[PDB]
Amino acid sequence: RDFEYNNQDVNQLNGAFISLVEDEKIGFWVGVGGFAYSQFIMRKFVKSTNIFASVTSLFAGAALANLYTHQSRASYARVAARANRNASLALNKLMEY
Amino acid sequence: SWAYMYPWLKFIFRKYLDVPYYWFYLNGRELGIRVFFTDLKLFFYGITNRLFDFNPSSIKFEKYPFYYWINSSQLTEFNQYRKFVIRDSIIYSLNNYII
Amino acid sequence: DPFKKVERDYHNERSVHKHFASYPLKFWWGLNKFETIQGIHSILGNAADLVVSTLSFIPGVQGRNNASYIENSIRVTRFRGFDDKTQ
Amino acid sequence: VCGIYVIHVIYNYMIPYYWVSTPLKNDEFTRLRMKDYIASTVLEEVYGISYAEWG
Amino acid sequence: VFEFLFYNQQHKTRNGYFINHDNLMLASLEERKKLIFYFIANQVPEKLDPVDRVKFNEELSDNLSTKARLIGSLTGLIGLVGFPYISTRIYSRPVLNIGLSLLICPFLYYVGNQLTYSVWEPKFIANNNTVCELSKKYNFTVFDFAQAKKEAHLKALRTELVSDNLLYSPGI
Amino acid sequence: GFETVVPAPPTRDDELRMIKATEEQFLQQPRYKLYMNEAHRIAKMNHGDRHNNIRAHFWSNFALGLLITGPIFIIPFGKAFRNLRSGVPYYFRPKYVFTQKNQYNQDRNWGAMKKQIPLWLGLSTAYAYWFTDFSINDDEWLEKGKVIYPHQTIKV
Amino acid sequence: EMILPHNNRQLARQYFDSLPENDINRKYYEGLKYETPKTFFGRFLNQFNIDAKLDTLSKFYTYQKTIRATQAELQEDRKSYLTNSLLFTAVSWFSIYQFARKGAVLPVLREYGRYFGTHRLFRQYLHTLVLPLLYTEYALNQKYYTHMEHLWTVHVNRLNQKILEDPLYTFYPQELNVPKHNIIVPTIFRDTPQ
Amino acid sequence: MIWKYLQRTNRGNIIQAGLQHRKFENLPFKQNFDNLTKAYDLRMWYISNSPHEAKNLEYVNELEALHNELNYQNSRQFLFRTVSFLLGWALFYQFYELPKTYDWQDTQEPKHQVPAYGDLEEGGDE
Amino acid sequence: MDNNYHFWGNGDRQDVSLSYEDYYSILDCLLDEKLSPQGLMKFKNLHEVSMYGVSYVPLYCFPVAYGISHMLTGKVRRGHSGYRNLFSLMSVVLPFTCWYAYTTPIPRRLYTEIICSNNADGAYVRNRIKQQKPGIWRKLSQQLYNKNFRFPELNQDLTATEFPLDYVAPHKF
Amino acid sequence: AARVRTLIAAGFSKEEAEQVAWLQNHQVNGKILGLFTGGFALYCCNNYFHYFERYFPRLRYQPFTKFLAQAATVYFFFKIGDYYFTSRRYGSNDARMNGLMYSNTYYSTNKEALIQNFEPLNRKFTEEEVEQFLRNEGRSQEEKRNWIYNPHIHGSTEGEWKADIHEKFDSGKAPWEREHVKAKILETNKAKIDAGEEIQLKPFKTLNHLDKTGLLHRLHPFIWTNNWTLL
Repeated sequence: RDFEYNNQDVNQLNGAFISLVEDEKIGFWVGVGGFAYSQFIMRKFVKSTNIFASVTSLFAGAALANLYTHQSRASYARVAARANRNASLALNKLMEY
Repeated sequence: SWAYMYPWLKFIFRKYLDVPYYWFYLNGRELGIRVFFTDLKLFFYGITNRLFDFNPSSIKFEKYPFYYWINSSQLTEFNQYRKFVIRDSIIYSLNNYII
Repeated sequence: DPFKKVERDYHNERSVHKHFASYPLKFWWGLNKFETIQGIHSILGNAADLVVSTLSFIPGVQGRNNASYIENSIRVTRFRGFDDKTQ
Repeated sequence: VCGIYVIHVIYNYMIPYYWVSTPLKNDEFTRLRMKDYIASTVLEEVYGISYAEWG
Repeated sequence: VFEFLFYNQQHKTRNGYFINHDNLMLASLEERKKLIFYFIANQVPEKLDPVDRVKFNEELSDNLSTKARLIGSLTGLIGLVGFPYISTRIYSRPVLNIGLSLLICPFLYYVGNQLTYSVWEPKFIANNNTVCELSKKYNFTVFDFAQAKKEAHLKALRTELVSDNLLYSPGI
Repeated sequence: GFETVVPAPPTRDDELRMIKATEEQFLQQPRYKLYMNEAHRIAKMNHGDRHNNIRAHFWSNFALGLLITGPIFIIPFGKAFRNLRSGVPYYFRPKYVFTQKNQYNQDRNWGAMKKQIPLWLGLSTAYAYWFTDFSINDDEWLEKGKVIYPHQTIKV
Repeated sequence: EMILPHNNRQLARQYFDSLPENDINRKYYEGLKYETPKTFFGRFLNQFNIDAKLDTLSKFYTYQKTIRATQAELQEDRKSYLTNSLLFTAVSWFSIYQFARKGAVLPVLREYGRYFGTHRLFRQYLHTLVLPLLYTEYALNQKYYTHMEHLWTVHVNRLNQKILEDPLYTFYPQELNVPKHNIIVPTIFRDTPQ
Repeated sequence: MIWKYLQRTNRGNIIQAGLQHRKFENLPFKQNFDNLTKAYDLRMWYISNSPHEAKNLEYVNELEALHNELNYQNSRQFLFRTVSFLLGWALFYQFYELPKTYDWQDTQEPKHQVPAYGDLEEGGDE
Repeated sequence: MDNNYHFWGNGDRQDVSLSYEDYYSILDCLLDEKLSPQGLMKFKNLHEVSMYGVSYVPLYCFPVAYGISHMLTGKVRRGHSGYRNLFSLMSVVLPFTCWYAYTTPIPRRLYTEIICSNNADGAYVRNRIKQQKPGIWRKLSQQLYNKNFRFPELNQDLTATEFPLDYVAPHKF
Repeated sequence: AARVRTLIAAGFSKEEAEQVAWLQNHQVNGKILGLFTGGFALYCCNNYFHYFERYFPRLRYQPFTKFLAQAATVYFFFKIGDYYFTSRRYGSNDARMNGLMYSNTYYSTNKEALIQNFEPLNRKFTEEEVEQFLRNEGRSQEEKRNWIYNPHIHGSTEGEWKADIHEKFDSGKAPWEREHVKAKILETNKAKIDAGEEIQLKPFKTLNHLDKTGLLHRLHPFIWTNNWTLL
């Protein structure tokens, strides 16, 4: 046999992970779209170098992707943090001599 | 004309009446307003899922008699009501009739 | 000799593995602290995964399997618990 | 005075009666003992003995 | 408050250093064994026999450890295009150009290395026959994983502790 | 659900030590902490302390939500009362009492306040319940109801 | 249900014993794993094997409750969808004919088609005859494709393990059922010595 | 700078708002509910805020007429909407498969259907 | 994403969703004898949260019914004067809005831990719902298979040697 | 300054997390104080950088040189703080001046004790150890468990079993201290010993070598802030 993780933590992590994966896909597409839109807008109206335009477009796309995905990422982060803390404490209790 | 819905009237408030005093220390829970706001958020999420997420299909078998009169087997763990052995026998006889 | 780099040597486990010249050249790795840089990395990785699949139609190269829990978990938890304070 | 007495009756005679209504698996006797204690140990029915030389 | 600058940060986001119990909380038994073996082999190679250490190091170099360095070097070379960035007939600025190169090329190396890991590390963990074979051979448990996590964090701390006096450490 | 080793009945010295511990624990109780002498007295006092901590956090968050939600929500909500649906500026439509709204913006201001103050308090309460951590006193399996004794609290 | 092993008429095994040596089912018996097509086009080519899989399961599991229910539901849905398609075609043809008898023609398609130069009326008749049948087939294929894919996965899984008994919900006809023994003589009453 | 966004109040929040002129520029050529309500509200606001008397009394008379006309319009609206609601209710319950498959345990009380205390309620034993 | 993610009556977006009605129906096919004390504790917590929730559901439906009832009366706000029609239409519509709310599944940690648990209590609950509540288990299994849950009782089981007891809805493979 | 919560996220008890957090806090706080003193000096001596344009005219006519000088001063104060906190700076183990950072004795001793005595497990836990860990669930309470012998589930005899469970649980002996466990560990890790690599039996206990107070290393605490006396 082997150590068994708490089932409630497993179910909560399962839900958070499903949300995280779905939102990660959608947010990658959102970031690509935001990069494209920012590049289009900066080439249309902003008068600056292509380096500056491209770095700004990449940062705008990343910001939009993170804005879309922040809820799922943060929820999974906190759920996983509490699950890891609980599992670590339980294992340290078991393995302490 | 709403008089005979008094069992529905009792249900909610009869559940409310059995809540003991908080400081008698039976459970130490007073989750009224917390549940109010939490279930508001939960209903928002549930309506969003029912509109823009996966919804289970309600399609079912409609032309096979007594198909959903499921008698106990290894798939059902045999943890049913004890006197349902007669029900299982009747289900077996009905299936042998309809085959 | 690769074996010489896996030998259990007391001195080898307590000697300097990162000298001064390695501190500037690798100081850019702290940018992972920022969620913006994490999102940049995620977008680049997903775009490269799409390219790798489209070219994994070619034999000899394997694309990303979206039904693989290990792949999905590593991809979405690479920056799950980043903390610049530790170590 | 009547209402304070009536509130005292409502506090320990009606609402506690509405608490337990089904057989209980765990510590049923203790729960019923609490319910009955808050109603059957009212000083009005037990206090007389302290001043018994009066009667 | 600038620990992201003067502290060791390159080891946190690669070589499975981010793997924690949460992952193992959802993986199947075989996938859990794969993840635990990968984390132990990458972070605490002392738990493996030397032959297995060499085999895993070879496979990791072939797939992730060395390919990432090659791709980061390619990105740095991309950053090296026109190395005399600021130069004219009258003056070529050596210190300025050297500083610009030493600030640009390592950054692009880091970007390329991170991209290579983010793309190929999950695929290497999931679909490497050598990793699968060694994980089946060893069958590390959750207690082994927790112990290895402690060892990995302590070793990462030790790496910074030993490199605290790189200029003058007389020892008194 | 294993058992533990039941110790031998205590001697007079052990009884005196536990009596002294109970005396000290009784003396520690403040006068405004009105908890009767009961087996569950210590558990109820700990529950009350956790509830007081949660209450302080909740009221801090409630004041913060009153500060935040207003200018974000309620004040712009007042902008919905400048005019009516038809576009004509806001005027007074009485229900029964034809109040003399003689002051400058009396009708608009009072209607806006009647719609805003309940909304203000409701949004602030929602914020306070949203951003307050109740995990201090929450017990899913009700394992904090175990009886704790004064002599167990203090060692002599 | 559970037919007891001594009461289990291995009818499936009988059907497996009469199968040809080259039949793919025997290959399944040897461990030929079956994987659901995960490519769109493949799934398309897999949507026409529903009836064949259903017939194979009906011959294998003639008295399984789920198999019989699937057969009855598929037959009734096919009949109902075919009747709906035929009624829609009849209504469309009747309406088109009666309106074209008074000049009115619905301008959905071009008046004269390319190539053969067929008329709008003829192409409308053809479309109203064909497209409802295509939609009926599409809907039936969706539903019973998922259902029969699960059923065939179960069938192949139980063939790989050489399980030729009958499934848990097989209800034999009265000629293949064990009669119940009515005569139950109770034990003679006897005073307890204790 | 925070005061500049907190202590300072928007002018429109303090002063009385004027007409939303965009709602009085392009008006349909109808005596519909919208135009009638606009006229009613205009006259009501005028009699609420004007110091004049003759125009206010003219507007009072016209407001009574507009009240009658708006009552007629509301009667038509109420009739159409409520008739549609009732018809949709009836049609919904015609096309809805009403679930006649609920537990009937509430209708059964065997201890009362066959009196358990047979004749024992009719006098005790001794 | 509230701050109280530890609360048993709370839930995330992808927790197991059960509509209140279904929950009550689930209470009709279970016995407390067959459940361990931990399962009993789960069901008691669910009962408390659920009684409070079903109390609060009509209130949530009041603004929607109030708006719909007004729109049925017309475009005139006869507050205190149109109360008769407003509240008759409310006594009609508020039941419909509450019908939609009660038939709408809602996520909950108690729902996701009572049903989807590895122990004998969860197995018993799943089997009882499967046998005594066929349609409820059908929709619940369709929901569970999309949440990366693999149980022997699910109709969408590709590793089972026994045929499913119910129709399997279309889904991605 | 190591986010004790994050340390517990990895395998770490609360006390070990506190000790590691204190060590990393000492390091990064020395560097942070160096940086803040460096940033405070530039806020006041940027006119000094302009003043030294007579001895070093390159600063005036090459402004990039001035920026390099400012960065050099920032790094100089950074290194000053780093030396004042992350260097050895050996000092006497005296009660009158410990704690006060006239020496870096506390950090130096803790770092040395950690580095010297830290070694990975060098192996995997045996099935006997893993099964013991699964049987160590909540049985380390203050009240010692009442061990009852059932022949039909424990086998052996009562006399052998009582001493067996006494060694396994009551005596406090760790699983790796058993003769059978040590023999199996030596047998399983034979390949490792074939390379001349010793096998660690005791997993590294951080709490036996790291201590903020320094009581493990018998460092005398600051006399004016402590009531008691060590050693």
